[PDB]
Amino acid sequence: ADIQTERAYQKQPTIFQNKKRVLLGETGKEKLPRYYKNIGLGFKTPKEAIEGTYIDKKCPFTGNVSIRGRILSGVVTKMKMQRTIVIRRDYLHYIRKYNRFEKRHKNMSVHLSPCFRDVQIGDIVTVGECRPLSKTVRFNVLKVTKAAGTK
Amino acid sequence: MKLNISFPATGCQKLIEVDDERKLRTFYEKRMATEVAADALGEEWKGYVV
Amino acid sequence: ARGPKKHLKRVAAPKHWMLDKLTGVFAPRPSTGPHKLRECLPLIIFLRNRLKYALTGDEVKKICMQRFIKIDGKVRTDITYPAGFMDVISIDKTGENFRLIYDTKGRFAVHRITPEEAKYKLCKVRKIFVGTKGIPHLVTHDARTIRYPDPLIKVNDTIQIDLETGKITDFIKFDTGNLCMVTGGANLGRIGVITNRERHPGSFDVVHVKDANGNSFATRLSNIFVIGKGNKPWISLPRGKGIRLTIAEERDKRLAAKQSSG
Amino acid sequence: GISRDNWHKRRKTGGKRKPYHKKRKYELGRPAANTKIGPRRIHTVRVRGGNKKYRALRLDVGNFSWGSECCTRKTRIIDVVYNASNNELVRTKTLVKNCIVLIDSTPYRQWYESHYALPLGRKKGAKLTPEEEEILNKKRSKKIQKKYDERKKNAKISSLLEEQFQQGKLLACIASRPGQCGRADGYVLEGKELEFYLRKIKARK
RNA sequence: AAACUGCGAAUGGCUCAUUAAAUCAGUUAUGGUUCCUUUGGUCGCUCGUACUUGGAUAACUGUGGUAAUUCU
RNA sequence: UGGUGACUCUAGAUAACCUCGGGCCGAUCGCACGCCCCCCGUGGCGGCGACGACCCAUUCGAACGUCUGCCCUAUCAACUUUCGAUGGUAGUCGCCGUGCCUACCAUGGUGACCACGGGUGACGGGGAAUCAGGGUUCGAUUCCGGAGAGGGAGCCUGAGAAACGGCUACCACAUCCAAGGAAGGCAGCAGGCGCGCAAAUU
RNA sequence: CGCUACUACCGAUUGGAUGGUUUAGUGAGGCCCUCGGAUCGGCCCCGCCGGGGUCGGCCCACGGCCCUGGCGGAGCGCUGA
Ligand SMILES: [Mg+2]
Ligand SMILES: [Mg+2]
Ligand SMILES: [Mg+2]
Ligand SMILES: [Mg+2]
Ligand SMILES: [Mg+2]
Ligand SMILES: [Mg+2]
Ligand SMILES: [Mg+2]
Ligand SMILES: [Mg+2]
Ligand SMILES: [Mg+2]
Ligand SMILES: [Mg+2]
Ligand SMILES: [Mg+2]
Ligand SMILES: [Mg+2]
Ligand SMILES: [Mg+2]
Ligand SMILES: [Mg+2]
Ligand SMILES: [Mg+2]
Ligand SMILES: [Mg+2]
Ligand SMILES: [Mg+2]
Ligand SMILES: [Mg+2]
Ligand SMILES: [Mg+2]
Ligand SMILES: [Mg+2]
Ligand SMILES: [Mg+2]
Ligand SMILES: [Mg+2]
Ligand SMILES: [Mg+2]
Ligand SMILES: [Mg+2]
Ligand SMILES: [Mg+2]
Ligand SMILES: [Mg+2]
Ligand SMILES: [Mg+2]
Ligand SMILES: [Mg+2]
Ligand SMILES: [Mg+2]
Ligand SMILES: [Mg+2]
Ligand SMILES: [Mg+2]
Ligand SMILES: [Mg+2]
Ligand SMILES: [Mg+2]
Repeated sequence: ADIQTERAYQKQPTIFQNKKRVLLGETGKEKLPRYYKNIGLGFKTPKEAIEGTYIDKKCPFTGNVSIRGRILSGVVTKMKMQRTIVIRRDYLHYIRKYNRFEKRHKNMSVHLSPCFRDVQIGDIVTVGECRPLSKTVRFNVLKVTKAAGTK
Repeated sequence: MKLNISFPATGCQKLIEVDDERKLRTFYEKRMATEVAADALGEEWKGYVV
Repeated sequence: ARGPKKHLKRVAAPKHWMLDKLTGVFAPRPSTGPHKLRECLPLIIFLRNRLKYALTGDEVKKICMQRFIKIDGKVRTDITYPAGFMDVISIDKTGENFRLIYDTKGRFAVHRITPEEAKYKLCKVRKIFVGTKGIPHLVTHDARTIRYPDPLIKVNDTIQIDLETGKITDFIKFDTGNLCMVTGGANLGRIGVITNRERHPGSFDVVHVKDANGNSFATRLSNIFVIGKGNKPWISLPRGKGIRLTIAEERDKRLAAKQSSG
Repeated sequence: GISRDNWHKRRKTGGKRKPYHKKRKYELGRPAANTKIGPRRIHTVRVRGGNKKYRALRLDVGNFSWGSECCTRKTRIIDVVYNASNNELVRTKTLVKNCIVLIDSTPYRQWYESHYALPLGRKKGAKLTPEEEEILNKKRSKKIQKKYDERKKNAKISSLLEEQFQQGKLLACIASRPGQCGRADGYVLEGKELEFYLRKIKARK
């Protein structure tokens, strides 16, 4: 109902949901078994991913992606695209001649899974590298930590 | 117009130079691999097929 | 380029071949084989530069085409054949056997061995995988694939192979307290005992080694080759036991040798 | 020719880039294989590395699987009814991956009647042929009849599939790419997905 | 000798016109691909004329065309 | 069964399929030649190699990606999105991941931390000259990467080329001709013209 | 202000010029798809030359059933390229 919003049927490819059963087991509950995996590197699977019902092939926990490479951090700056946000990474570049530094920044478009909700602008996000998901997206959100002003 | 005639049973070739329009009339408007009766060439070629 | 490259500039050759600059423009590009291009020793370099048997490249070919040289018990006529670590070279015409082992300077050394020792070699387990019909397969550092290995053998272990039959005789497990040699990096050619292993998920592991004299160093996990169990190696060692001397004590040893000469 | 490179695209900032090399062989592309329905016609393509790609231009049969019964059978393809990507593909009857098609039901009915020994797809008029009568009403011994009666406990099919069997055609979804492997393989639609696609087809009309 | 077959001819050599996050350098990844050749492993694992099957093409021998070609 | 930090990994089981422009499962060559039988035969067996081949592993790579890093210019302040610009879904194509392309959708993406545009007598580095300590200038040039073969474009073969001492056209030059035709690419070594202050033997 | 010369600026106007872009209208050539079929074969139908078996009336003659080598003519018969 709410999940089915596209012209094509949204399904989890590795789950077979047409297994026939007796009439007694049909009355109990129509609860599809969820597919999820541990991504490794000490990151825990959010409870909303295990208990959720969303369909996302690019989700690091319930989708077909692999996390390998560099693990980076950023601050959420824009949330206006579908399932992907823009974060900003700030740093200092050293100039040898003057023995000083200058402030520089980069912008990253990263994929945000539906399992992460209540994400606001200005909170810290830990992302991991994966295969290119689109023209400009190469990283996926792995952890979200709130800002210092959380009450 | 020259004619290079080959006899395969004996395997003998001969080049004959013909200056006559009548002798060449029967060969005009013919495609390759077609069979023609070479009677117009002269009195020697009575019954020959080329 | 539009395809594979077939030449090798002499100045771009590996520096452990000890080639001189003014001899020519090119260096023998190693053929494809069990060992990597940057981690092997071509047959011609060992045959004319190390042993001084031949003077030119033509004489190396004249020696090789008489089927005199054997590598791991098999006759090789290729003069650029890549010969690598822990390989056995046999010359039956002169009755000589050699094993390619790094010295403390990180160069392959001319190390003569007993013909009894020339019957086996040590290999490092690189891969373990189950193939069709549920048959285990083991892949070593020198591209050897062996079927039905011992179930206790895992990666980073050492196996002893009999060169005649190519079958495992025994093995050494990768555990702390064993004897190992470094096969790459800054500590190449050093021999010691493993102290501890640091595990970094998603990255390279770091292993610490301590030599006989008590000097400690560290390397990556891929650069370590287990030689013997405990303090006893399973192969013969070169003149240097794997202990790297400093420049000061090398100078002291050289001066002492000069003083005692004459 | 057709190039699928990345250096002809604008940058992330929006500015255009000047190329530094011309078109390369490994960046090539080829015209699409518009696979229709008809007598089999397949052309092979020599691809990078010396391998082959089977470019199916016309197909009429393929093996489809009834997942709930785990019954895979080779059946002819009849028509294309729905296509998520574009409706022009339905009009031209193009066979692509994930398209919904109609297939014959006869082999599945034969397997069902040979397994459970129950009527399926039959009209209420009860007209019969002696071959089907001896297939269903064969004389079996006590032990074999005991197994068949036990199998008759689980012999039950949803109303949607039964209606499709009465119609003689089933709805299936193609899972293989005909333009790459040269064959049209898939699975029989059933369950919530079947209801979803039935609703989509009905809404399209 | 010639000719058919096989391999190489995608290496090397030259120049710096284009090219300003492009090239390139250090550092990582392919768990998102292909790979001649070398080396090692498989190659009675399929239950369904063989004591060796078929038709042509060069080189060769002869007849030629064009002012002219590594044409035929 | 076995493995990784992590598989939709490897291995196992079941129902089928398996492309005529067709996957494998040897109708190939050389050298030494010997043991066995109720036997002299349809005689049986046997040693080293060479060549070939489906599929794994290895070697040489190649190709796409991650992070950081480049000279002047605001008398260049907003740019991108009709003809993809940013993201989503399903497909096509591709050796693979991806607006690479298609259809339907959302309104996105970049920028004084200098976006976008322009210039460069700009191929990039390993390096070179000068230098108390800082620094300034150069790097076409023998090593490592890139690009090109008069300018564009499109291809055949092949494991690998958008190859040019391969082919096919257009654009500009240009050779022989019996006027019907045929043949071209020195930024490879010498050498010649031109150009210039400026550079060697057919 | 009156002499003598140079550089740099405007600006009646249109030339010798090239180079770089694009709007529209044509567009060589390769590649892909759908057609096409010059021509070259193989299989059937007859005929006469030739070799293996067998069957029949049988005595060194001639037919039947298969194979087998060639040759000549049909069928818009079939099929492959
Ligand atoms: Mg300073
Ligand atoms: Mg080159
Ligand atoms: Mg070589
Ligand atoms: Mg270029
Ligand atoms: Mg040849
Ligand atoms: Mg070649
Ligand atoms: Mg030169
Ligand atoms: Mg780099
Ligand atoms: Mg890939
Ligand atoms: Mg290989
Ligand atoms: Mg499996
Ligand atoms: Mg996609
Ligand atoms: Mg998309
Ligand atoms: Mg410069
Ligand atoms: Mg320039
Ligand atoms: Mg200084
Ligand atoms: Mg000074
Ligand atoms: Mg330089
Ligand atoms: Mg340079
Ligand atoms: Mg210049
Ligand atoms: Mg090129
Ligand atoms: Mg040139
Ligand atoms: Mg020129
Ligand atoms: Mg040209
Ligand atoms: Mg080849
Ligand atoms: Mg070219
Ligand atoms: Mg040239
Ligand atoms: Mg060239
Ligand atoms: Mg020259
Ligand atoms: Mg010349
Ligand atoms: Mg000078
Ligand atoms: Mg001069
Ligand atoms: Mg055209």
